[PDB]
Amino acid sequence: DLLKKEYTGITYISGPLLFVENAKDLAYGAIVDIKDGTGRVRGGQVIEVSEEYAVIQVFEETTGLDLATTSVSLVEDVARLGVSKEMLGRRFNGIGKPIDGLPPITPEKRLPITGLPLNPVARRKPEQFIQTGISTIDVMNTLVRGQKLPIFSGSGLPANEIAAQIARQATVRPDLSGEGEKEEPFAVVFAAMGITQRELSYFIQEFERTGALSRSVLFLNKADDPTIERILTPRMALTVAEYLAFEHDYHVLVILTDMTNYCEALREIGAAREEIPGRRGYPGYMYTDLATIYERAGVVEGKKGSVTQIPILSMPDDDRTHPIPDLTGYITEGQIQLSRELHRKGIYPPIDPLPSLSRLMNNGVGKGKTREDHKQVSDQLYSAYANGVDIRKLVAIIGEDALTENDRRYLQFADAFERFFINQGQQNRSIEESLQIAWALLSMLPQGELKRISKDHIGKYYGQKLEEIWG
Amino acid sequence: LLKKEYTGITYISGPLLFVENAKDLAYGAIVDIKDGTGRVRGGQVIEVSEEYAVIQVFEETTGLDLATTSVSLVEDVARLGVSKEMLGRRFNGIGKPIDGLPPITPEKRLPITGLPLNPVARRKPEQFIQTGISTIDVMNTLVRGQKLPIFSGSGLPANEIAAQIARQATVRPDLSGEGEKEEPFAVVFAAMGITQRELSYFIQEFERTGALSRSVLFLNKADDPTIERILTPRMALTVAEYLAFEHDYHVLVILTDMTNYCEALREIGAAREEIPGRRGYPGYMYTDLATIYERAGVVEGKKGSVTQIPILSMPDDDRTHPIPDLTGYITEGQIQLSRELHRKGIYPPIDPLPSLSRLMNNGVGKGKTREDHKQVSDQLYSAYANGVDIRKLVAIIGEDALTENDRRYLQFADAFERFFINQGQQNRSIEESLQIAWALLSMLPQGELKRISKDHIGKYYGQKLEEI
Amino acid sequence: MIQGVIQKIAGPAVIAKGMLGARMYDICKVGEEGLVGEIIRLDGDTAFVQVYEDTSGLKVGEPVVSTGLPLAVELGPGMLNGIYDGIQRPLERIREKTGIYITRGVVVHALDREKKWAWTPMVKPGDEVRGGMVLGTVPEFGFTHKILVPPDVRGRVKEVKPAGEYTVEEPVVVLEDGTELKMYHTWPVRRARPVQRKLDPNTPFLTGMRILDVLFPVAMGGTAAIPGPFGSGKTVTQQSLAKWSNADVVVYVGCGERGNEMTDVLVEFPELTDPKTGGPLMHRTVLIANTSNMPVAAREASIYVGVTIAEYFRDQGFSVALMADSTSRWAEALREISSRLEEMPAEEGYPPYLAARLAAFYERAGKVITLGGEEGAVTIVGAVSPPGGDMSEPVTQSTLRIVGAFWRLDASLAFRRHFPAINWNGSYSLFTSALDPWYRENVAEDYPELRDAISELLQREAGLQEIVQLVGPDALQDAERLVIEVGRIIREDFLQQNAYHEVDAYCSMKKAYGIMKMILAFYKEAEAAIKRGVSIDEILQLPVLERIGRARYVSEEEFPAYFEEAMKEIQGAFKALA
Amino acid sequence: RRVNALEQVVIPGIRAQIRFIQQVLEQREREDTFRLKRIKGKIEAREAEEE
Ligand SMILES: Nc1ncnc2c1ncn2[C@@H]1O[C@H](COP(=O)(O)OP(=O)(O)OP(=O)(O)O)[C@@H](O)[C@H]1O
Ligand SMILES: [Mg+2]
Repeated sequence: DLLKKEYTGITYISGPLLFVENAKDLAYGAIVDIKDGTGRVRGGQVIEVSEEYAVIQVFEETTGLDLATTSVSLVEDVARLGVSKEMLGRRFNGIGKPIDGLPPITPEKRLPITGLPLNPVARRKPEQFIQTGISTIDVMNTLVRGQKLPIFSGSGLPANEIAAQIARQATVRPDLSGEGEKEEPFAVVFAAMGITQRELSYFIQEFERTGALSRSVLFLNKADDPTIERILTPRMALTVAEYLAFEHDYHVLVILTDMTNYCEALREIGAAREEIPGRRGYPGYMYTDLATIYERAGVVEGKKGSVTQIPILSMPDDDRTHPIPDLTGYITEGQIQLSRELHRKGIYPPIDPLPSLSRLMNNGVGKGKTREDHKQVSDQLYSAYANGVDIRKLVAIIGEDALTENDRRYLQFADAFERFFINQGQQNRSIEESLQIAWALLSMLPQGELKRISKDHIGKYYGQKLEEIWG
Repeated sequence: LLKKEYTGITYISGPLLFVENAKDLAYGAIVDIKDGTGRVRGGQVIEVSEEYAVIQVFEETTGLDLATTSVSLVEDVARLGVSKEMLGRRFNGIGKPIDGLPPITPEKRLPITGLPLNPVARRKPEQFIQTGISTIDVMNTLVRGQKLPIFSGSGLPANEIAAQIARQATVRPDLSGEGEKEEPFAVVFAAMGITQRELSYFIQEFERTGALSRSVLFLNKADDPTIERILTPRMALTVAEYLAFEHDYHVLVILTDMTNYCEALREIGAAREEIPGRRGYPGYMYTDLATIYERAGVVEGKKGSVTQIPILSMPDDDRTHPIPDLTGYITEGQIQLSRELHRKGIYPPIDPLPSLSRLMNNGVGKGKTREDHKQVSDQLYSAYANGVDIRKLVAIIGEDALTENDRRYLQFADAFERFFINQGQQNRSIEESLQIAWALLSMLPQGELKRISKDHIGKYYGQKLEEI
Repeated sequence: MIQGVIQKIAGPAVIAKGMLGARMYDICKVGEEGLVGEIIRLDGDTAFVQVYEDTSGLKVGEPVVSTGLPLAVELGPGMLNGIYDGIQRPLERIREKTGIYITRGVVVHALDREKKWAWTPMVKPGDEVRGGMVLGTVPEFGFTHKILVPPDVRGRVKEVKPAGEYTVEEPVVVLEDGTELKMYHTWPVRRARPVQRKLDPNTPFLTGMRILDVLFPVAMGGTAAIPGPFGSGKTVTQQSLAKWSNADVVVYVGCGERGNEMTDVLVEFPELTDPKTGGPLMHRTVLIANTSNMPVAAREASIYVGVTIAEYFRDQGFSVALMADSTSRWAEALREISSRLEEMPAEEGYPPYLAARLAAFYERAGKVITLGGEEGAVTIVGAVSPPGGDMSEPVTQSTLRIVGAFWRLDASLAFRRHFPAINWNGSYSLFTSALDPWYRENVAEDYPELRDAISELLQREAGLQEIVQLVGPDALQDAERLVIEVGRIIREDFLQQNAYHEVDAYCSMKKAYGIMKMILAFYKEAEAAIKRGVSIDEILQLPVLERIGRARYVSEEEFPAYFEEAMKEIQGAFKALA
Repeated sequence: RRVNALEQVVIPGIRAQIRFIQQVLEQREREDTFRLKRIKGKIEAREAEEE
């Protein structure tokens, strides 16, 4: 038409919802603009429709709205975001508007933010090993390109510093696999849900220090921003990441700051609609909603791009059985779990190796990729550490003097393992140095009890002294 | 004044009943209900609308029908008539006399919900009260205008300690220097959910002591309706506030069992289908309890005072139950009894470690009790806590590892319990109690006694336990 | 205006009809009595109003009038040295009017309209002014109160009142378009006040308590939470911070607590002395009181009023400290209001939007550059009183995700009277790293090293205590016995502090530094003496232990001489012994 | 010594944990009962009253 239609029959405003009764023309899932009587425009999304009435959720706050003057206008039927290659180095808010003072982006394409599932035929196996520079991740919980590897954190634990260090130090090793020329740097897409000024300032300073803002795209949604806007931020971030990776052959690394806040907003919307709850408070469909976010990563046959995700989430009472960590561990391809007890002893990074897991480790290790002894060394380290922890629990009861020689050896191995292997500070370690330290630690035990390593590898590498590396 | 009747009753369901066209019933009013047999029930209005009003009945709804039941009007604010002739009388939980004497003549009528006190109109509690119990008087002292409950278990003698506090309560004006002159003292006693045997015990004790002339008793037995339990403490507090802030009395209020009050509150809330709280209790229990406890205190420019001593029973022994937990957030301390001391025969079985009095610092010091009261109390607390820890260590490990100092701490702990806490029916003064406390501190080396001065001991030294 | 009548009453919730045209979150006048209410729902021709006062005695058919404006406060001269109700009503005027009981329906002005203030102009006619600029100064109790343009105002000025005495409601500046600017302006309490930039906190917030200043610092412009069961010491800690901290203006919010805790502050504070100006302490303090037996719905308003006033004093260039007595009562108020609306609740009956409110409240704190160009900061310390005494209740968990420091109290330490009863094992602080450049230049160059040594000693004592409990203290070797005794000396003499002692209540940074130096020097000497073969009892019988124990009771003036004497005594005693 | 340690320290802690877990589970069952009541009331309202 020459001028667009407006709907005025609004009789309900309560919380985030809003009912309009003359709106059968609005498509399900459409985006609308809510006009105040003073001229202010607020956005909203339609999730119900009938010949009787329609239900609209509001992104911004509902202060100042009235039932006599408010009107609803129509934007396009599908939530679409305009993307371009020119948007590298820009900053955006939670809904995609610029906040850096620069003119807006002229779109090359406009894409639906909900995305589409990847065809399981069109995928391929993640293979490339990524050297993060942290021994407890490189050796025992290896990260490969194309993996979803969330970080399970507490309240006072430093997950942000670990994420920044990984993003700074991450690189591939073409020389080990023989793939030829060195890579190009990762492109970082940073999506922030409800985040304090302290964490945001730290992240901005860290990215400015290394010059990574020229490659990055930032979607920011602060703690004082409206809550319902957090629904759209991960979807827009992943739309941009998918476009860059699969249309321009970039290697994209995506960081999601706190999935807990996203789940809180989701619970707010679900409880407003009287949905059937899940276990504690959260709606019953939360598994499906999280699955549409995580499962957008991976690699695609016949294309050079890749998408890697590092979500960060906080287990509330350090509880692994909470619904959010449970569903995340069901969907993702592993987890890195931080330990508070190691943090209290001054160990950084405080990664607890036993609850940690990497599902796609076996694709990226072995001969011709890193080295031939990687997997057996990892297994032996795991078994020895478990024995050390069990002997700790034993000497908590019976006392140190009652120990034999074997239990004392395992106990000393566990202590030295923590102090030297885990505690590394801000230093950067290559894979060879980490393997050398791991072999030096295993040399504290007799050859008889390490049954998980083949005798050739023992004959080749066993016998190193730790004093040469640390003295 | 002329009355009004509504006969449009078409709903009855448990405790609630609806009125068809009661447009002029004020919210929170009181109504009386009359059925076909002439029996009269009471009810309170908690709803109103253009189409119906909701009334919950103060008792059972048996015998009501939609054809003959009519609802009348009583005054829209729950009010109680008070006078000075209430002294020496007995009433039920609704205010009717149960002594058989003619009803009082009301001087004034006051709302039973009260009004919030302006914090500008308050003043700091400053007058110490000597009760004769050494654990209370020295370590957890009681000030006029304080709400200090007693935390009891099941099967512990809380009522006996309450009666002993009621008899032995006295102020010490000679220490303040003003000299001894008379002050009007009175006791308001409110018992809710009380059985016949303990009722007879209370009545007999009060008649034997001779304090029935100066007392007012509100009684509520276990067979009464559950609304009278709710309305019982409010009427007692209204009477206490009237007496103290109009006739300048010094009133002491004792509430027999708040556990029954909370259980009655849970029964009422659950019948109206509202969201529950931490343990089945309603989510507004904190505010409801705060409207009761916060009526005590003192007022600037008025000679009267109100003092509250609630008694409650913990479910087994546990803290963190909703009743003692929410009580501890409102009141200004607690006196907690110990089952271990009662088992071995020590009376009164007050445990000093969890006991607390927040307003003690305002009522002690030079010119109030003594120059050394606070430091003595702190040293006793630290030494007793260390002795208890060492005793746990002994019970786990054995007597072998002890030095002489730890044996000194054990002897201190045993002596402190046996002499200080056990007093039977004595009426100990403050000064002899401080002398006994200094005698206990003489067991420890003088070097360990930090944060004190030695002129305090310099004129009261060398005493043993003279009672033995 | 919009006018309608009432048809439903249930507790503090009133439903009005005929209100077509009312806006969300406005302010309404309810009934013949004229109560104050706020609209949070709209449905057809009806509106849902929560009432900030008592609703007893109301009837169907009483009129409701809408003011068309949200809940706002009056910001201007005259707020200092004052005590206010939960919706900014002066309590002493209410006392003068009604008496000793707070009845409903009393209408008072927030600022005194009849006091004369001295006015000194700054601007000239023809000048261009913007939001947040300074135009004029007014003398207050020691301070200089600046008159600020409201943030949403731009224009040119040609009218200035000359220097004289005027009330707060006289136009002192008239803009070109005809806008008249007075000494005060109003701001809605739910909107955050604008700023230019936010800065990283880099200077400490000195509290005067040894354990909080040394081990778990909080920076100027940060946030902190202090949970604990009843009887742990939250209120005493907050009042000590109000007495002794170096903030310019202290705002104290009492949200659903005892009335005696506010009467004590009202009575005692005018007799004390301001640490940094010398005047009465009450001249820098603003009190907002809403006790437990006052109406429930007014608890939220008190919190928002307090944070709005603290934000206002920030824009003048001051440094403001805000203390909230309890946020659990605010959570209970939200639970009650949602229960009246019949919304589906989250865990323990709290509404699902509970965490968003806490996030929005704590986000107001920070060190900023004001619109006028000055630098201000607001720091927030909020006490959590979990009725579900365990630390897994929703309020505590939602608080821990935004705060920067976490001071955890223990009921076990409060039973044995070990105040402040801070659990040093479970507590943490995230501001330690940023304050080190300030510590090195303002206190001493080796201060972080001593702090690390103290923490190491505490950790080793913590392990050896479990060893002792499982075995016994006799089976320990001499080194472990020395570690246990030094840890006990630390816990008794350094960490512990009495807030009612005349001298011990306040401790400078250099006094804590001296005590730490004494403890570590003793530990080093005793460690060297064990190598010589001396008995452990000969160390413990030394008279120098008494000197360290009494050290915290020494006054600030006498302390350096005491410290030097004690160091000489330590050296001589450990030289001559054995 | 072993018997005394087991009788004093371990058993009361286990018993306290058991009763705490029982109380939490009871609270969760009560809350879901309330939710079921509300949804039944909602279901029965919309089926009869609407015309
Ligand atoms: N630092 C301290 N120095 C001396 N005494 C203290 C100290 N901290 C607490 N106390 C004592 O313990 C009491 C604790 O009372 P306080 O009001 O501080 O507790 P709270 O944890 O805030 O409780 P509530 O939840 O009831 O408000 C004080 O009244 C005082 O007697
Ligand atoms: Mg307190």
